[PDB]
Amino acid sequence: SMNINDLIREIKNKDYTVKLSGTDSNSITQLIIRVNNDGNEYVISESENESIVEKFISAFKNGWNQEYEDEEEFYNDMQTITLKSE
Amino acid sequence: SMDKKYSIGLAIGTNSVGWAVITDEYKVPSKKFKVLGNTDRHSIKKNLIGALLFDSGETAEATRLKRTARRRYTRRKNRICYLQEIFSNEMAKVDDSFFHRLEESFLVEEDKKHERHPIFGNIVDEVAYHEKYPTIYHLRKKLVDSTDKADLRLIYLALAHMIKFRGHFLIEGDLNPDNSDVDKLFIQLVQTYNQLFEENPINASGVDAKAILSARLSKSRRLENLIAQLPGEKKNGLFGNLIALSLGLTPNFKSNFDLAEDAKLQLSKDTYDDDLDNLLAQIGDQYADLFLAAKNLSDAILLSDILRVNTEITKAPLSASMIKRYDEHHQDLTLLKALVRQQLPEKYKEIFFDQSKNGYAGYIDGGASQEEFYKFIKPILEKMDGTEELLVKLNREDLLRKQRTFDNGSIPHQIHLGELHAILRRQEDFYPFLKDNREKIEKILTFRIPYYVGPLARGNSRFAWMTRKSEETITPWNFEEVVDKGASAQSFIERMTNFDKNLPNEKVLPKHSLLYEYFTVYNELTKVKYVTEGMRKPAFLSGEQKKAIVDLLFKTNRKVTVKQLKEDYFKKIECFDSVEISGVEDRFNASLGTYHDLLKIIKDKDFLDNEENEDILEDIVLTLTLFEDREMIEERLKTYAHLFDDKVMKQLKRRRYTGWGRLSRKLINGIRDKQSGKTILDFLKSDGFANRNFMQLIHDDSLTFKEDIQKAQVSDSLHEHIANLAGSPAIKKGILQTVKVVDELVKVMGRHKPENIVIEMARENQTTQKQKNSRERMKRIEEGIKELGSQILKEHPVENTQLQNEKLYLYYLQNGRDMYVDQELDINRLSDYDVDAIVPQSFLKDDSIDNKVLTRSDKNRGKSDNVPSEEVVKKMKNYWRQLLNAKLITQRKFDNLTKAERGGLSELDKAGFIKRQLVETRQITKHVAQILDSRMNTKYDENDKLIREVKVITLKSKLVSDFRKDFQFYKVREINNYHHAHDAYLNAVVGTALIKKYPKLESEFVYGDYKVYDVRKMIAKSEQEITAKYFFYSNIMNFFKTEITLANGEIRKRPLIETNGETGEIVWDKGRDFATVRKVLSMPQVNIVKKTEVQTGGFSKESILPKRNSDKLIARKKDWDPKKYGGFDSPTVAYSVLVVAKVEKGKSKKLKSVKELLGITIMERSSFEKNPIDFLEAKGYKEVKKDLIIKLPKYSLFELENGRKRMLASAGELQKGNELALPSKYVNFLYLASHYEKLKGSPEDNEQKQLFVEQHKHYLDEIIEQISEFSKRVILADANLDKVLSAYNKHRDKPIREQAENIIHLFTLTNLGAPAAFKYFDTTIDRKRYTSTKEVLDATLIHQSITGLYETRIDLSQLGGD
RNA sequence: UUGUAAAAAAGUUUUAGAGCUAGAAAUAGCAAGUUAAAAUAAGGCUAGUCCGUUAUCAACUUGAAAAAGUGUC
Ligand SMILES: [Mg+2]
Repeated sequence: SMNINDLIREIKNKDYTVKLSGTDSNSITQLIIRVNNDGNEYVISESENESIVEKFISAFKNGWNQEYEDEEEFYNDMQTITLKSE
Repeated sequence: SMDKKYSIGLAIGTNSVGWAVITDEYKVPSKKFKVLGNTDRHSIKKNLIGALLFDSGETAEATRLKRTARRRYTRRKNRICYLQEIFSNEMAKVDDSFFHRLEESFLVEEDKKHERHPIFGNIVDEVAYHEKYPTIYHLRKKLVDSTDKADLRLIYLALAHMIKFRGHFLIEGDLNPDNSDVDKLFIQLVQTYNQLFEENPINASGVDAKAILSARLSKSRRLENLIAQLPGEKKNGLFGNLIALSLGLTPNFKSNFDLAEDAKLQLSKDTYDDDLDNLLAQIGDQYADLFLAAKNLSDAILLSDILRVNTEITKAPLSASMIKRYDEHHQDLTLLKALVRQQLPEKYKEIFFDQSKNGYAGYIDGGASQEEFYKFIKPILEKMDGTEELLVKLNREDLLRKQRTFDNGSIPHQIHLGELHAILRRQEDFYPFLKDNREKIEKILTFRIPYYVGPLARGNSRFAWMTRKSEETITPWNFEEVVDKGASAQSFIERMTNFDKNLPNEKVLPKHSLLYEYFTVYNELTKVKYVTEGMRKPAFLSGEQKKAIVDLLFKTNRKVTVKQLKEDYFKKIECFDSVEISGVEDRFNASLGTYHDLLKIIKDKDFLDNEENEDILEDIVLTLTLFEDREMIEERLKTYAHLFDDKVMKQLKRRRYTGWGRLSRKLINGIRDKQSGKTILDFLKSDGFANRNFMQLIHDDSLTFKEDIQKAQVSDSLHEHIANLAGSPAIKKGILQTVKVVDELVKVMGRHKPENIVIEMARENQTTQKQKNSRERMKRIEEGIKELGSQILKEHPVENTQLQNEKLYLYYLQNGRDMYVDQELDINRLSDYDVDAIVPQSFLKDDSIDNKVLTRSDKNRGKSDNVPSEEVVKKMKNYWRQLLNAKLITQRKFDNLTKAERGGLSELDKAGFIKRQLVETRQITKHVAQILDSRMNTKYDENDKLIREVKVITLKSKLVSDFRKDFQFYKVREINNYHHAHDAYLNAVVGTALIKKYPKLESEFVYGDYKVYDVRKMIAKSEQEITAKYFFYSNIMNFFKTEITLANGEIRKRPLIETNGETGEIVWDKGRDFATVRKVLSMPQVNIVKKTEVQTGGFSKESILPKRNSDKLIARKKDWDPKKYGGFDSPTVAYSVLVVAKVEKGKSKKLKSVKELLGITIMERSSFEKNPIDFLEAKGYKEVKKDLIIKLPKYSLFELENGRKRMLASAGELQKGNELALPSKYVNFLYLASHYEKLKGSPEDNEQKQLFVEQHKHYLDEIIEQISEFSKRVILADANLDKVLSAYNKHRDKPIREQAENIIHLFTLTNLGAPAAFKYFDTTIDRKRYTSTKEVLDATLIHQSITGLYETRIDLSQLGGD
């Protein structure tokens, strides 16, 4: 597939500031993507059953979801990332 | 009450700090707190429990790489300026606006102050120049080879191109076969390989590697052709994969090194350098030279392929080769068009015009990479006839290449210097100033600031240390006579030394220190045992034997193996026949590598063994670690010119070393044991019966080492102490917040200090979660089952994902047999069988596989309360041995199984379990404890002994995690953030209860110097002995339980009220005190605070975007209108600012009043902070009310109607501000229901738990009503809640476990923070964003202190008026 | 286990590499492409071949800044 550090690398290559947070044993780990640098932030947190990379792919494989116009580009960029992992 | 004594609990993490105050009865107090501000609220009662949340602290690395990129651009820029300085006066006589035209070449024609054609100034000469010189390499070859006088502008352009793009500095001196040729670099690779595998060398005698590796075949073909010449070597062996790495392929080194997870490597990947670091982490730093030598050869092959070298000799081989590539590109392009035009003419448009496709137009004009272009045309070539040649070129990666391209980093600067120098010699007679500056101009290209000099500062750089010996501008030409090289290097060494943790004020040694490496061999050598014919027990190595081994094996070879040990030494020096070795596996990991490097170079075995010269050699290694500047190495070795020949002197400098170790020379061979006068290394050599290593010798409290280490660690300010920690920058941030919480809580509690501070610290870097360990599980079985010669994996297929079932793992680990009876288990009936603890729960809570076995019935262990019976041990020992030799059980697990042979569990065993339970092994937690302790305990008594008013206590998280599962105080992190606070409370409970029951155990878990009690003396010899002897059943958390069940089903009852017998104090009332704990965990008012911060870092997204007439783009320079030039998008808001002012609403210029929220970008910040009203006035606003300008950083908190809260993510987006306090009863239901299967416990209650979830299926509907009433009130995502409410209906009849698992997903609708997508079964809920901040401007802004106990509430609706 | 020094190759952006034939245009047909300059955080004053993305930050009082205070018998 691809792992969490691959995914972070790919998102950064699309010119998005992205942070992995919560990597304590105490906190739930969360991928946070700064979509626009103005408060829009796309958060994928890890579940016990399903992982961040799994959630990312199932969320962005079919491209944009038409919800917010200021995110159409962001969904296209994330979709191309899904294709990469084959 | 009246009691004022209290204790503090803490849960330090990298994104959170939980804290709690407790009283002697484990209650959390409640106090009224003054509420400041302008509202009607003047006080609230708050519970003293909560948690601070914060963004991760970040490393200085990203900042550093951006800093070094800037210095590189600045200095490249300056090389060009130096050249132009040299050219200016003569260029002026030739073309007086030429340098002007290049300076302004970027401007649109409207803005150019000169004529738009840079080189010549008119269209005719420019068009002709380009036809004559289609690439800069045609100009370079012509200028290198011709003897004509040339135009001074063309001479400039060729020099500038070599000086601006001057190539690499990886090779020192002139190029020659040994630093540049494929054959020589190949030899070095096999020499390096044969150095690490003496037993199985590569013999490459006839092997023409230059021809095989430099040929014009694909990469995989050259790998085959090379390996075909090495009988014994598979293509994917270690050497083959090294050659594959050298050729640009991506070998997988996993199977080479018998790793669990694969280790793919590719030298060109941006990730390569730490992909290699992660490989070397596993296999050993010893292999670093191997991958380095593979890397050097890689460069020599790439450069070989770039220089199509031949005997049409030029002085311009590189330009010549690029011209050839230009022409070949042209021919193949012409043919490609023809073949397409003939066979696929409908694809012509796409391939050559459509630059959004990855064909030729995308390749030249549309950003497509070479790799992408090849992937696009290859199917098309394969469709056409006459494409065989082109496809060969493609699969060789040599089709239609450009000249500026990714290979070029393997071009040494010495090549550009070659052409640069030739050109000057051609023209220096037609232009005397070129002759007079020839060496000045070549210096510009070759000079390089040495590492050890650093930035050439003059007072105003925090990174600089360089030292002048003349106050004048340093240039490439005056450097050696202006820079004080000696003093700068001295300062370099000081700054670059790390000090010994164990004993500060002592520098650490190089990682390749001969002492470090002697130390490391003797520390491995001291745990090695043996047996031979006629011996009672497995004996240790006599120091006289260790000394003889290091002299005949380690000082003669690089790797010593159990074979040459058992054969070359035992059976050839000690007259043995067959010696069992039992401390060392295949070979020795440590080595005297440096000894052999110096033996090979210096060729003087006596010199090296004379432990009189050991300072000379260590200083040599020291110099080759600190330095790479051969000129500075020459100066620092000048003293030993008498000692060594110019042949070995030369070879020394060319040998490099990198790396530091952890220890100082004084630690290893400095401090001496008082009574013995033995240094540490002195002990590793001789020690008699007991053969201790290093970690023992430090830990050993019977010697003087541990005491002096402590006496050593002695350390001013607070941020000093925190910078000085071995820790990630995230944890240091969390530590500093933790200190601030403790201070604030002290204030809250009347400035009275606590009785105890209990600390627990999270483990970092638990990133991967779930798969990594499950391949290890498969790795262990495959090696072990094979080691047994078992047919169990053919009879029963292998799949590493059901290896996470612990019963199935143990089944395979035990070769499919009962661990307690010589019988077989049924793999299909594992549900009938019991997992059993070797050491029972009553002595220790060890639930790892190390302590578990699978038996058809746990009654097969025997009838003891102990380890399994003597009978089992006599019957099964020989089967356990096989499992041990095959690594299917650890040694430790073998000793526990067989313990009944040695009497069972001794007091010594129990004393160790007790240490294992209390003692926190991590160094970082000890330094946190020392900071807190140094802060709280400041006073000294009448005898100058520190008065420890506050006891700071460190708990292993396992104690509280086990407490939670034992007494069903379950935690579900997804519900809300309370669990951080609850953890701190629970630490306070357990730590303070522990310190009451077990005062004599203080030294094990309270910071400071206490009486150290022989714990053995506290252990009762029998249960009847129960007097002042604490433990029979070694599990220290037993006093919380009311009954404990022993390993034979017997039940031991304890009193309801537990007391310390020695001191009379009550420590736990099982009625009262559990209810206290439950009552605390169910309190809905917990102070959860998210720390507010200004945003720092980059101004914006980094893409340099094409021009738009969108005014949203940010210009890259002051006068570059992005409507003409492009620029940047999406700036970053440092903070938002509340602005009340007037604006104009029309042509009348009449003033409407406004109250707005303005984001200040990081870029705008200084401007705004210098003249805020001038800044605001220039943005529109007038009549600004300066006294109401409120800085609103990220996460600023607001409260609206009905306790609904929002946090500020920026000036134009909000985050959720509320926490959903689900009642404690629903929490444990969710945990039990969603773990209904994976339950872990006694069937007697694991069945009782399952009936609890069955009889509370109605909690499902109650929890949903909780979610729904919270959401209608504060989430305000109506459509979303309608969707989840129906989705809960569509599945009301799915199993309880399944509905509970999905109800947990539902809490991301309600979580604090940014709204996030989630699922409920198949239904997907899209996040409802809060894209309007308007409502916040009439709400209550809540300033919070770090605990949230102290607040100022500002009602913003009172602003906007007078 | 942090922190730091030296260098290189790409990439991007704007400009320069006179596009041609036919046509009243719209447009169609073709030719062509591989290179270069310059910027690469806006910039700053201390003007260095220096510095500019880490750390640090509730509110309020006092300080230049470490830091010290304010809510509590
Ligand atoms: Mg600059």
